[PDB]
Amino acid sequence: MKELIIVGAGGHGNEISWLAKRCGRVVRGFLDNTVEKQGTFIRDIPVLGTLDECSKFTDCDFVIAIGSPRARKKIIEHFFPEGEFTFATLIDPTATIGENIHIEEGTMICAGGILTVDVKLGKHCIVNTNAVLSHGVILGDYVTVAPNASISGDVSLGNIVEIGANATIREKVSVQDGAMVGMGSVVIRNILSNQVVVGNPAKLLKVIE
Amino acid sequence: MKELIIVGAGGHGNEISWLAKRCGRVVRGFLDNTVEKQGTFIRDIPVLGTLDECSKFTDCDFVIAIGSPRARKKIIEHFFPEGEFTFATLIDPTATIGENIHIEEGTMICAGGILTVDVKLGKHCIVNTNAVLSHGVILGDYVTVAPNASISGDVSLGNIVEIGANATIREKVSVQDGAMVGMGSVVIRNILSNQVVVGNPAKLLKVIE
Amino acid sequence: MKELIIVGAGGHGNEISWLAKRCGRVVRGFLDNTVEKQGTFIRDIPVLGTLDECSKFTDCDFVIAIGSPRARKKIIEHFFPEGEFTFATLIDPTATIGENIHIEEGTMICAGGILTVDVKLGKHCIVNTNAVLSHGVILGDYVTVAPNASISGDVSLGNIVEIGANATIREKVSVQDGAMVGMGSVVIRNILSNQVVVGNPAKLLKVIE
Ligand SMILES: Cc1cn([C@H]2C[C@H](O)[C@@H](COP(=O)(O)OP(=O)(O)O[C@H]3O[C@H](C)[C@@H](N)[C@H](O)[C@H]3O)O2)c(=O)[nH]c1=O
Ligand SMILES: Cc1cn([C@H]2C[C@H](O)[C@@H](COP(=O)(O)OP(=O)(O)O[C@H]3O[C@H](C)[C@@H](N)[C@H](O)[C@H]3O)O2)c(=O)[nH]c1=O
Ligand SMILES: Cc1cn([C@H]2C[C@H](O)[C@@H](COP(=O)(O)OP(=O)(O)O[C@H]3O[C@H](C)[C@@H](N)[C@H](O)[C@H]3O)O2)c(=O)[nH]c1=O
Ligand code: NA
Ligand code: NA
Repeated sequence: MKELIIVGAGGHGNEISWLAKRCGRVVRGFLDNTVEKQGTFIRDIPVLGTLDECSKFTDCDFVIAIGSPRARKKIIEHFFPEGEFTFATLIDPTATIGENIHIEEGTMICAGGILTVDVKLGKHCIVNTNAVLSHGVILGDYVTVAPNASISGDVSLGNIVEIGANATIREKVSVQDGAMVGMGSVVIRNILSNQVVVGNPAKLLKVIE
Repeated sequence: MKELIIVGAGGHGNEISWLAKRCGRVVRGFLDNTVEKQGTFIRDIPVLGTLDECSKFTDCDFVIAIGSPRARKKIIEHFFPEGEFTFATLIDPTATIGENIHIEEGTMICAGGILTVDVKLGKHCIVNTNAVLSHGVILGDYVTVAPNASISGDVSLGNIVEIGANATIREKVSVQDGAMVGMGSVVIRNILSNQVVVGNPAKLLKVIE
Repeated sequence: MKELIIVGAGGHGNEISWLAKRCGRVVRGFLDNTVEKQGTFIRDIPVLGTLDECSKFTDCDFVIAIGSPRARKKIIEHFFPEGEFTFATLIDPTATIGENIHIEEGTMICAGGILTVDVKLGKHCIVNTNAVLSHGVILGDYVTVAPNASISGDVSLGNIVEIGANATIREKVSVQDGAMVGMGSVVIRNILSNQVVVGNPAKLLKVIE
């Protein structure tokens, strides 16, 4: 396999370097814009430079190990023009990937995650630790599912959606592009574009855009 | 082992055909009453006919792969007279079954489920994806536990109880026959027969019968 | 390895004797102060006597298999003077222990638990069934994390903290010594010493001391 460059040397890049190692990948290093992180390491893996150095590593696969959906879209659209770069798909050895699971490139499926049957993910998705996607779930591009999220059958998550940790989504709910479900929310109604919903039962807090 | 007939070719029958395959079972097909599903398939497994065709497959094990507790009881009582048919017990290879676990026939224990010690399940139970039943939990017949439910020590769930996804039940709580706990509920008090409770903390919504 | 003495022959001692067996340990027996439990067994393992008999088993490792943080501290401080006894560290074979995980003695990591990277636990901690501790989480001494708890990145749990089942803690939250988070709580703010918080969103209920 190609060596891997991890974009983002924060909390998620920390866990994704761990994921990559468990997947048998060689991680060349991180790219990160943080001044203070230049010349630093996570567990023997160096921060190589800033994101505009990505063109020096076209031989590598990339992954954008940043939780914020909009951050991953912003980075892909600025630094990663269509067809110039390749992206890894990282699936933890302890994740369960069932039948007729379709996952597009750049996606991270973390330890203990379960995708049962007929689940479709777009590009640069995250399914974090111990989250569950039941039958017929569809994710767009740049979706973040946090640890322990409970995504019931036939839920649709649009592009740049974020589902917070240990939230629960009723079967057949649709969540439109750019929405955010707060950690622990219990969602029993469809969510409209860019809405932030929180609580039990989930209620509209604000729009994020 | 006997070949398997799955009653119900919906979302749960989809996941239970997956479970059966992972358990090394040969699935003969589904029975389903849906007109539009006659002559259809899930992943090479045909819908063979309607439920009244069950008498043509007495050579097979059956499982009732329908989430609603009352649906499974209704189907067993109409179509499956005592002692005429055999039922499979399906335990995902990634489920954890500990010590002194007693599971009666027709039960489905799904991927990532954990039953620790001294857990007793009656007939035709479901313990769905990544749910946990702690020490001394007792389930009656036709109990449905949804994905990620958190059933603490010494909880008692009566017959035809349903616990919604990622709900949490305090230790030593009793839930009487036919009750329903909504998804995400946090249950800290005993629940009476046929009560529907929802929320954090769970409150009585209505009676289901 | 040394044989093991389990202090506490209740629900948690039941599950920890199971854990010990799965870890390939020989359990000599339980110590328990309950009159009615003298001469009793859990799955072939006897209650040997009361806690003041611990000095007859200095050849053994001990574990304090009692959920209440304050109970474990009380027992260690009364019966287990510094340097007289050794404590087991029990990690279920199905727990995931990642990289740069530091766990001090007496700790129990239960089935399906996940500790990702840079997690630090003090002495006599519990991480129960299917709980998740994300990057940079720090636990003090005598912390109890209940089943399915969702402890996000960089959370700090002080000494004698208890996090209830399937609760969710926002990243970078600090919980000071002796606090309690109720089952199912959704914690988005720092918690002060000995505070009990419950609900979604978590609110102060009372002080425990
Ligand atoms: C948006 C953006 C970010 N970065 C860098 C800055 C930081 O070093 C890094 C982001 O690190 P961070 O720790 O602030 O955030 P993340 O690594 O995304 O972590 C977040 O999501 C995870 C899923 C959670 N587990 C964490 O608790 C949460 O803080 O990415 C860039 O280099 N360029 C960018 O354009
Ligand atoms: C009650 C009843 C049902 N059926 C058939 C009709 C349908 O094709 C099938 C039921 O399919 P369905 O998708 O409507 O429902 P289920 O397959 O039970 O799925 C439900 O529970 C699961 C645990 C959840 N994961 C799903 O999100 C939820 O929709 O069973 C029969 O053939 N006869 C019956 O008597
Ligand atoms: C405080 C104290 C207790 N004990 C004994 C008495 C009991 O037999 C035993 C405690 O048993 P118990 O069942 O009351 O409690 P625990 O074994 O701690 O169980 C509790 O925490 C677990 C994590 C949960 N899964 C259970 O649902 C919850 O009840 O310890 C002693 O022998 N000495 C002590 O000083
Ligand atoms: Na799990
Ligand atoms: Na949960």
